[PDB]
Amino acid sequence: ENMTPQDYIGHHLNNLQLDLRTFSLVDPQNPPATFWTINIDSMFFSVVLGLLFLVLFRSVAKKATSGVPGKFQTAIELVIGFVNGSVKDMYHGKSKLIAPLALTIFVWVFLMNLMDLLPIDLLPYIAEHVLGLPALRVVPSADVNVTLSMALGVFILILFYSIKMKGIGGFTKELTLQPFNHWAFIPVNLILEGVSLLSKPVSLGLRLFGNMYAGELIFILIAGLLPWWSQWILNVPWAIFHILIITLQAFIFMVLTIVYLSMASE
Amino acid sequence: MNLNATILGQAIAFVLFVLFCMKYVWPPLMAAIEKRQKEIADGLASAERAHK
Amino acid sequence: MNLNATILGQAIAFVLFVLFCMKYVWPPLMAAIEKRQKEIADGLASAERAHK
Amino acid sequence: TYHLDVVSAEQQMFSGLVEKIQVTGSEGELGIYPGHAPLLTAIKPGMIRIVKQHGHEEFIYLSGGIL
Amino acid sequence: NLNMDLLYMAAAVMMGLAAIGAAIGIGILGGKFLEGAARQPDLIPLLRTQFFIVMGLVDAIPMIAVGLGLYVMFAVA
Amino acid sequence: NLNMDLLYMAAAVMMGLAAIGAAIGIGILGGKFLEGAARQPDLIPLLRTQFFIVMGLVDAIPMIAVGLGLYVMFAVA
Amino acid sequence: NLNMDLLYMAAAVMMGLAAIGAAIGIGILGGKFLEGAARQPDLIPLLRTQFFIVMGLVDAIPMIAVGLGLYVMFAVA
Amino acid sequence: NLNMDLLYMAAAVMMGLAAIGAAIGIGILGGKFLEGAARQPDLIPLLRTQFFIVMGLVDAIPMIAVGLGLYVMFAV
Amino acid sequence: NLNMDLLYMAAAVMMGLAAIGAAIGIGILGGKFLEGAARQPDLIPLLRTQFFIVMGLVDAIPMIAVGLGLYVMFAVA
Amino acid sequence: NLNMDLLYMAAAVMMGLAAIGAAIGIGILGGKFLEGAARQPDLIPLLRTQFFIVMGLVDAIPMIAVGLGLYVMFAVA
Amino acid sequence: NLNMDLLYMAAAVMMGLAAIGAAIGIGILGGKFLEGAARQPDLIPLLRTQFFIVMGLVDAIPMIAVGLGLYVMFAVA
Amino acid sequence: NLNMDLLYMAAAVMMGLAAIGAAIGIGILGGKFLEGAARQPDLIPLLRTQFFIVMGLVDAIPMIAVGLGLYVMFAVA
Amino acid sequence: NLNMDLLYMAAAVMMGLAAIGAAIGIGILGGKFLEGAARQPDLIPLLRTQFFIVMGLVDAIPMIAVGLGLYVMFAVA
Amino acid sequence: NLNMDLLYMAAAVMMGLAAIGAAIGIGILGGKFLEGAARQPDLIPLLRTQFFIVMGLVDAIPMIAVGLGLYVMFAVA
Repeated sequence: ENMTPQDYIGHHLNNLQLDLRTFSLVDPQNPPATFWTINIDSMFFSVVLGLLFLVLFRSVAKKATSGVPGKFQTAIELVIGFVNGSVKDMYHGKSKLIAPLALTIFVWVFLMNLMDLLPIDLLPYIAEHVLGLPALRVVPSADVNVTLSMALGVFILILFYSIKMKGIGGFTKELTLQPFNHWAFIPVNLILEGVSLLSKPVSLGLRLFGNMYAGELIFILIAGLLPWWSQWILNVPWAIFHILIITLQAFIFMVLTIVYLSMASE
Repeated sequence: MNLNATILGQAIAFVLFVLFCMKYVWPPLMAAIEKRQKEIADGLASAERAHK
Repeated sequence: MNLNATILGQAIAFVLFVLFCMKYVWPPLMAAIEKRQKEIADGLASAERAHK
Repeated sequence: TYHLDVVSAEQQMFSGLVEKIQVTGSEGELGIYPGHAPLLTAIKPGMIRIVKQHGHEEFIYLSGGIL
Repeated sequence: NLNMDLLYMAAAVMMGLAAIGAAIGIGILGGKFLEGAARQPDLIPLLRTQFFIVMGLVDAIPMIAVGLGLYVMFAVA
Repeated sequence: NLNMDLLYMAAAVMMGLAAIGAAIGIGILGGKFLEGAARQPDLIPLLRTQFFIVMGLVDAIPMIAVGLGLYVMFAVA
Repeated sequence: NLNMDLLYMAAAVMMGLAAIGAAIGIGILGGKFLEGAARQPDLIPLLRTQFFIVMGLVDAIPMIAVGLGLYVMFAVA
Repeated sequence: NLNMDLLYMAAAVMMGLAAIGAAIGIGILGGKFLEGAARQPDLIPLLRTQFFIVMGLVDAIPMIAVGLGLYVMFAV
Repeated sequence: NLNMDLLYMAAAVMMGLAAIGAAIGIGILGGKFLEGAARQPDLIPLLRTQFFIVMGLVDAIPMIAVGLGLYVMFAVA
Repeated sequence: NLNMDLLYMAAAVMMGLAAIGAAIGIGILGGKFLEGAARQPDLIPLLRTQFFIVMGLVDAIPMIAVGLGLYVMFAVA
Repeated sequence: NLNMDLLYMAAAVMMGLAAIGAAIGIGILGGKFLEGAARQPDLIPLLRTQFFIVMGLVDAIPMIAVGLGLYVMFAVA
Repeated sequence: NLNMDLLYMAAAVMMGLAAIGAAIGIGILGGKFLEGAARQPDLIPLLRTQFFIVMGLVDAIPMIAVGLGLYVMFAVA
Repeated sequence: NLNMDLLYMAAAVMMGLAAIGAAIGIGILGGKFLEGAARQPDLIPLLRTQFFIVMGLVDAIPMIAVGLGLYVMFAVA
Repeated sequence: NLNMDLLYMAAAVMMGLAAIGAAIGIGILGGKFLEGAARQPDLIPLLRTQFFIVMGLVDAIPMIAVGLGLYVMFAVA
């Protein structure tokens, strides 16, 4: 098994896709050209959590009593408290959509990041040596496509709220007048506001992507370079630090989503 | 990196999980907590109404 | 090089990673849940005894 | 114009409406025009200039105090 | 690999600049948070909430900078 | 050809500089928001409102530069 | 050849500098605006009016430079 | 040949440094202007009178630089 | 020959900027830590906890810069 | 041709750096002039006629670098 | 040959940057420490105690930038 | 003829830095002087004295650099 | 040339960056020392002693480059 | 000889950085000196003493670079 450090660290970049056109698993050595090649490792594994989310919340929501709650119910109410105490501070419009939307984003993004705290090679090890197939990486958040998909979705919601809540007549007045509120500036104002709009989803997604990709790649490094008995001294502190980041990314994403949506709807 | 149609695929699962939680989970727990709050608020309120 | 050594280093790292959590992370997280449980026992009982 | 008071533990010393005043604040000379933002400072012993409305400049001697 | 050696300078410029920017931005913001806390310790949790609320904006570009610099360093190069 | 060797550097700079700019700008702008909050809490909703109003105008040129940098690094290169 | 790429290097330097300038300038300006508001929120609209009046002056030169970036990248090309 | 592009680098240097200078300077100056205005809100007209006067001094050298950069790019 | 120079030049710039960013950010922050300490000294250890919790997020990116820097010196020579 | 072009770049570094010096230097100095102004609207003439003096010191060296930069670009060419 | 003799530029960059990072960083940090003393002269040695703690974090990166520069000085070149 | 044209780049990288240093130093110092005067109008002359006496030390090493720059650009050129 | 003389260049870089570092790192702390003195006219000696302590703590790491540039010029070149 | 221009450049660099550093540091320190003087005018000679004292450290490093620059510009070049 001639894995060199420079090579082992290169293999880790590779997803296990399947050609949409030809139902072919795309082999790592040659990457086919097309837009029709699903990343299977970050998609099924992403909805793994999409399901383990509902199935871990639905299994209380029906059961609860407003009396003294159990410990699991105590944690669930603590998380609903965090979320709702956040949302109530900044969105005054009572539109139902924003309230459970933040819950999904927070919990789901936290779960996506959480996978990365397990050692890197182990899931690929099992998934290749038993199931044979040529590739595996296990952090949905470290695939740009998921992040920019969520960004595009919230971007749709932004524009919808802008329409519904102040219409095209307000939307156009804003995009034309701001910031200077006079005709002589407008042809420049028109570019600025669209740029700002596009930046919101762009930044929202790319912040998370970069954070998690860079956090993963450190573990990718040390597990192949240092003398294997020593790797703990620089794998451990990094994870110790990393937990704070995976949580903060979910928090930031949730709160900025709330903020921008409120900013459009109010 | 080279973008992929998965950016289109993932959005569907996202919106589906939103559609589900939105109705199957949230109002349920909203009631499950609001009821617990109201039952205490009303207890102390009625007790003040008694003392007055 | 050798593959099997990498799993060994990863295990040595992972156990030392978890050990600190279960003595410095989870105890506070569960302590907050105990705080909430105590609170809600307080908030309900202290209104039932006002019903009394 | 704004409404100025100069008072002491014992007796009042001025009351009425003013345009500006100039005061040798503890940290530096200072001048108050209407609408001045809230402020609080000690002042050094010395004169202060009142210009009563219609512009009737006046001088008062203060042995210290707080503004 | 003259072409390749410019890439490992490009990643260096990108992420060095991102490092300075993010580090100093967070330093300033956290400094103001610290003095605010020292004024009002019993506000500390709310001010931490707000510190994390805004800090997410200081990283908006510098992470994108890592997002592309490291990508080039390991997918283009 | 030689084009591959310069563009991945030009974009690198074009975006690292915007990183520095936006990072320092937002750090400074948020510092005063935190000090004001710690000074007079419960005005936090109003401070946050007009903070976000202003902050939107700080991102303009940095984000334009980021966009054009990417438009070069891939669509041109 | 170089008569293409060095144009992009010039565009990168020009827009990077313009971005740092506009961002940090408006960050300082907005910071002082914020604390001014915090000390008395009832003036806010007047301060905002003067804030815009000045933030216009800030941008005059950066917005020249940014546009010249495009004149380079799409007319000299 | 080198005569064409390098000149525009010589332009962008001046152009960008002028943007830096003007932006940061007007920033500082307007920051103090806004704090002074929030102090004495009713004297805004006089403060603005003096503000524009002092400001006119700041853009001088940056405006020289940009005037020359325009030549370097367009005329040559 | 020329190939193996730019790796060390890249590490040089990358880690010098990492050092600048880290030192300046955390000096700024520690200045406010010491301000608060000298203003509410019985409060020190709490504010030191908060200082470390800020410092973590400050040092998040510079240390990745250090890692990616030494990568170029010892993982790719 | 060879002996001409770099002179354009020599003038640039001078007239560029000279701008930043004079703009910020007059920027800071102008600020404190306004800081004093609001404390004492009555001394606004006396300070004005004080601003102009030291304002002459700051802009001394920059105006050297402007003339000499012009010398190279038009008198040396 | 060019490489080893040029690598000495790398250390000059790498450690020259760290020099100012550490120098300005603690320059700020010490500046606050002195004022805590000038306000609480009956509190200095406590403030000095904590000063030493944080003062380590400031240069912690400059340490390796310097040491790695010395590795280039002698070991690499 | 390179050793001729390059000396103007040398003169630039002397004069521009000298100019920036002088302008920044004198702007800072004159700002402190100006606000001092704005507070203590009677002490204008007494402070003016000290301003000149102190500025005399700032102007010392910019004048060295500008002298050497004039030497290079004319006395040898 | 490139074997012998570029060693002078890198040492000039070392002893220029460290020249920035010493000047600013000391100026900041010295200004805080002076303002503390003006606040506490009785404590000049105490404060100056603490200042010299932290002064040496500052200048330690620049002085590395201070010696190193000379060694390069006169022992390596 | 095609590498005397490199020695002109190295000297110009080291001296320009020394000029920036020394000017700015002395400016800061003198600014605080004038503030203190404006507060306690009957202390100006006592603080002016210390201003002369600490000021030396603000230039003790830069003057090294200045002397080396003169040396190379006339003794070597």
